[PDB]
Amino acid sequence: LVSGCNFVYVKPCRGGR
Repeated sequence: LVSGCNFVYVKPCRGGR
């Protein structure tokens, strides 16, 4: 992710995060 998925739950990241 280019966005910080650890801080903000990004849509393509939401599967794991």
